[PDB]
Amino acid sequence: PVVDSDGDAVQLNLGGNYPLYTIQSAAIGFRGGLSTLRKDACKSYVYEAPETDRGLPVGFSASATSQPVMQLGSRYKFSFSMPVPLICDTAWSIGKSETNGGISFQPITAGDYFYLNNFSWFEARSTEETGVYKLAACSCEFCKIACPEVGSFNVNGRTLLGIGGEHFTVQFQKFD
Amino acid sequence: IVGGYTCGANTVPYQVSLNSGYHFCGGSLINSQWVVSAAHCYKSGIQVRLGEDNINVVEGNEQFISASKSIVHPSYNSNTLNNDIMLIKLKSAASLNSRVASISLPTSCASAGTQCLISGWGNTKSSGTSYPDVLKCLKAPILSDSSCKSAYPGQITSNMFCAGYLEGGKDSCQGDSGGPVVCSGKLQGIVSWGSGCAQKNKPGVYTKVCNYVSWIKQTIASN
Amino acid sequence: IVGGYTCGANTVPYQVSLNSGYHFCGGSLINSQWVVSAAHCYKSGIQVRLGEDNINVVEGNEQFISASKSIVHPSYNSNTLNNDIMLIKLKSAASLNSRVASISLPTSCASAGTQCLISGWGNTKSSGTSYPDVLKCLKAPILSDSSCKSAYPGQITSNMFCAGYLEGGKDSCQGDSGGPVVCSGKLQGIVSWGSGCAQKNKPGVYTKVCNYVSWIKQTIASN
Ligand SMILES: [Ca+2]
Ligand SMILES: [Ca+2]
Ligand SMILES: [Ca+2]
Ligand SMILES: [Ca+2]
Ligand SMILES: [Ca+2]
Ligand SMILES: [Ca+2]
Ligand SMILES: [Ca+2]
Ligand code: NA
Ligand code: NA
Repeated sequence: PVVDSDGDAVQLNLGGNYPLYTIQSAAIGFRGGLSTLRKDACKSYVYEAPETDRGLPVGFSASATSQPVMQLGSRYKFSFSMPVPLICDTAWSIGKSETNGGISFQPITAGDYFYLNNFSWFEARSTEETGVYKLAACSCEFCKIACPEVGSFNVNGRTLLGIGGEHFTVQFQKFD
Repeated sequence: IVGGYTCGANTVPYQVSLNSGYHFCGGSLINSQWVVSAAHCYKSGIQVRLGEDNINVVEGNEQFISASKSIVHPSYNSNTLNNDIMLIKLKSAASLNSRVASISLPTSCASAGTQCLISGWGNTKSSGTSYPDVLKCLKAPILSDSSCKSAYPGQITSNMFCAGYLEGGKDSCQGDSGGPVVCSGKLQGIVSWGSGCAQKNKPGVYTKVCNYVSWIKQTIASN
Repeated sequence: IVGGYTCGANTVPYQVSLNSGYHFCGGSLINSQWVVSAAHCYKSGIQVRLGEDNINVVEGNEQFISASKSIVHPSYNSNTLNNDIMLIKLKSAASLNSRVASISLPTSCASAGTQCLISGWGNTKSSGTSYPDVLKCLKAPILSDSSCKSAYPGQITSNMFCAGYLEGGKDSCQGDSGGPVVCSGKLQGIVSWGSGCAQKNKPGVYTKVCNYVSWIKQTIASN
């Protein structure tokens, strides 16, 4: 199972009051939790908040029949737990490539008009050290494609996530 | 609506939907030509649908009228969602009868503890996604300002109130936006925003309609 | 491939891989110019690599040919993965030899229990993630449609079959998609999906190629 920063299995949202985690960068000196930068409409960039900035809470979900724990290599919908107007969801997805700050990339975004039902499927992949993971972004829940890794981009001083980029590793940290 | 029940065909005659290919918001009919909904529900070329039960069918008691005017409140703030109210003028007057009726605007504000009816076709699950065919209804108390502000520190303006259950399980949800919050036959609320759906300590937040009665009338009178 | 073995350089001469920045799917060479792979592997700007063993070293027998045409089955559904088959035309014909050779299409469907060869460069762990340098191979029997359907209730169509082991331990995995399932010299299966890899009662699910032999012919002859 994917473990959180305490060594406990990361729980999925299977109804009721769902379990929540911030996603912290596991890089040596400081991380800062993952959070949002407004892009447009109900849409935001997934970026790393400054140090000591709380990250946003994320819920992890999967299709019915799934066992209640996040499994290595498996695919999940990532959703921020954040106040939002009800026309908007908060699910993560692979964004259209764009140029921003002299950087061309496909960002990971979060949120869209609920009715478009847009989201991507994210995978925690193992690292040399336990409880520290690489994210991967998929366009399918169960299909046996090998997904592109998610990395970081320095865009106008802010660290944003996108497909490819610089090596980026995370921990899951419980929230509340 | 999560944790609610099936309203029953036409038992909420003031409920309308806002459509642009998709049903993306609710609204309330306040008279033959005017729908009140949420400012963040604004879209050009809205079709308002009335007298619906099963939204994925033409059921033949239904009316579909185009928005001729979509007037967002001039002090609407899309970051804070302060002033989250919008008026929609119908291109042609709705035919009123038992299945399409207007809801009265409130003459004064409602107090904490008052029972209200919340309705919509939004998501019924807190985990994953399920969108109902038929209208869903929830009965929910208006919470104290005190517990509303504590739940969303710094985010609750005097134009917003909370309704629901602090223990969760029952709440409005994605797609319910713009929908009615009717308390004793008076429209006190517009489904606005919230953090998640039905989560503990995170009730729905509603646009406080009683702040807008004067503005609503002026807007009607001018358009 | 989880719980498989190292095939041996060029011992699976019909195995190709699909490349754009990295290896993301497998495929099967069915003639000098056409690759059969999975429709969910569709990408613009694909390069096919043939004659590989160690994907991370240039060994000397490789051919990297661009895909000129990528024809997804017209009834492909990306939610259900029904009809998960794709045909790729190579920009120029592969040079066929002992290490780059085509695999025959089926002349009838395979029955429950038929042992098959499944190959790819996908994940070798079911608890974690490890991507191999060299091609991995798995011998697995086709399972009865009954146990397959039970494993994945309401999800298996007549264009899918399961192969592997109900007890888990051996399966195709992430990055094996599009890859061959070969039974008695015929391409019967395309790696498609599953619930994780090598889990108990979660065998891998495969595109039932024997359904598509006529569609493949027609497509090749019109393109
Ligand atoms: Ca649920
Ligand atoms: Ca208009
Ligand atoms: Ca062999
Ligand atoms: Ca591959
Ligand atoms: Ca042929
Ligand atoms: Ca192409
Ligand atoms: Ca032939
Ligand atoms: Na055959
Ligand atoms: Na499943």
